[PDB]
Amino acid sequence: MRLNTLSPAEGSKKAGKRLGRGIGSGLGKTGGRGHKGQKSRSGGGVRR
Amino acid sequence: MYAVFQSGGKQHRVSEGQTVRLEKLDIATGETVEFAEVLMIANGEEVKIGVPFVDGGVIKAEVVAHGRGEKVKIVKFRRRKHYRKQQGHRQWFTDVKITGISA
Amino acid sequence: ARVKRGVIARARHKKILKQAKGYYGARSRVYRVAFQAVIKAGQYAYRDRRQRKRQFRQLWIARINAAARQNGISYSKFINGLKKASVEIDRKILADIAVFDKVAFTALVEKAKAALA
Amino acid sequence: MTANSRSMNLSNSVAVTVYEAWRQLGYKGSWWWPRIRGP
Amino acid sequence: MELVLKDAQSALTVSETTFGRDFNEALVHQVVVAYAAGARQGTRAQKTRAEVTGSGKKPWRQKGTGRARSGSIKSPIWRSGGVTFAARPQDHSQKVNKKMYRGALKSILSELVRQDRLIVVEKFSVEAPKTKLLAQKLKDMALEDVLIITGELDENLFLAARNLHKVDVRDATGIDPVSLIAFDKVVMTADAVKQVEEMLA
RNA sequence: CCCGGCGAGGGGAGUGAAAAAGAACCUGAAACCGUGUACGUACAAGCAGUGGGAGCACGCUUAGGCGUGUGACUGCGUACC
Repeated sequence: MRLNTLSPAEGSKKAGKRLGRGIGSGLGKTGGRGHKGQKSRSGGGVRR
Repeated sequence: MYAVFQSGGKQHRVSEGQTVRLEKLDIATGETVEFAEVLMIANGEEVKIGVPFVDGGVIKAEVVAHGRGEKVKIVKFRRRKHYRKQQGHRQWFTDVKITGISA
Repeated sequence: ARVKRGVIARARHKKILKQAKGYYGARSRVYRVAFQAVIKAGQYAYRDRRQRKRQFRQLWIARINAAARQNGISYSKFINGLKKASVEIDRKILADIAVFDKVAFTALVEKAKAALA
Repeated sequence: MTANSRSMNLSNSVAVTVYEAWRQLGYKGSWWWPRIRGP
Repeated sequence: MELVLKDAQSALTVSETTFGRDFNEALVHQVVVAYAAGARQGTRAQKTRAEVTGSGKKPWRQKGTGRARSGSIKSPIWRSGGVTFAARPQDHSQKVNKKMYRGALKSILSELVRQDRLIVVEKFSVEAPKTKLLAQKLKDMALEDVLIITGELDENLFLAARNLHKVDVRDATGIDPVSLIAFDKVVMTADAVKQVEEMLA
């Protein structure tokens, strides 16, 4: 009815994760990767 | 001439014409309050040490104002553990003016 | 969609330094030191909010004990006698009475001494 | 037309001169004295 | 339902299911957002670490000196280096199902009817391509910003309205969900109404 | 026009809405370095703060005391990643 009055359906838009931004976010400083090891490296991992 | 009464959690010593800050009370800011319980009234012949309170003592006071106290800050920190948080706080109070101390 | 960080960072830095006025030396001029100083001050204030309630009680006990022996009785016996007589007077009030009204304190002491009997 | 111009001019050349003065091959280490906790 | 005329005091009958629906705001919002994203033109770029003019020589050796380890003049953390995740030209268009594109139009038309923002007449034209005549005619009906829809596009009408900022004209085929929301009043000829009704099925 | 080496740099006069827009010339932050005012400091031991707390100076005020700055003395207390 007006271009600045429409709204999305509730619960259809989730925020999304952002790693490595501070302490309060709960995802800074290793962003959920744990401590040292192969799986915590840029490009690390094993085959299928 | 002074008396001792037990307000909302603590005790105070007060005389006529004083202003006393208390905890929050659910009373409009124009009317009087009664403090039926008293602990001691003293003037020269100070012998009114009522054991569980006194017999005929009451205190007449009327509510002056309501408001919130001054903001304090809470900080929690744990060194080299990746943990901290902050929080504020302000406290409600209530002012009364003593108008009558009666034995 | 490039975003510059000048205004926001300057405001955030200025917020902290305004909380460190009066501190000695570099602890009120450079951010890296003022930050740690402010955090320490917060921790100390939180801890001291508890200790304040102990020092005053300690002081009240000392003053009551000093005033009670003027009338020939110890602190512990005085306090015990008050309880056997069913007297509920706060220690803060007792210290205030001891300082500012000797006669009322003497009346209290005599009542407690009689209560012990 | 000399004073401020050339006076400030030399401060540009000094930067590049100090920049080049760091060839760093002449570092000459090996700290010729015997090793600190040798074999 | 019965659609009242404007200048002939007659009535028009149209499909209830096409002009008397309820308002599904979530569907309309998704469709209008998708339409807005289709108008983008993603033409931008930056330079990665591998695309900066320079050389591959090491700045200085690995050990020995007192400096930190470096291996490239074009590292992303150096001044005049590369952007860590540079951007390429993109394409932001989305997909909308045919069926859920028409439902939005039906809902919008129903809402316009409910809000009395839709005006229906039978004939609308000007004799000569002059802007002043069109402005006078619009002022007669007390209209300031509108979307004129006609069964066939008259060149005279189209030319007369080009310089007017608040006024646009279209055809039955060339309507879009955004244009229906932007303006306050919409006027359609009866033949345009029938064409739209049969088009939306 | 004046001081100065027929200097460099200044103080007047004048233009301009503005010269604290004067050619190092829009705005002009921080580190860093100074002049002035108020309080403290030459018998005192340590992450320099925090909780109490006299005295002094300034402002308001009708008492009664408030607000700002400083801070003698005292309890507790070994930075951050």
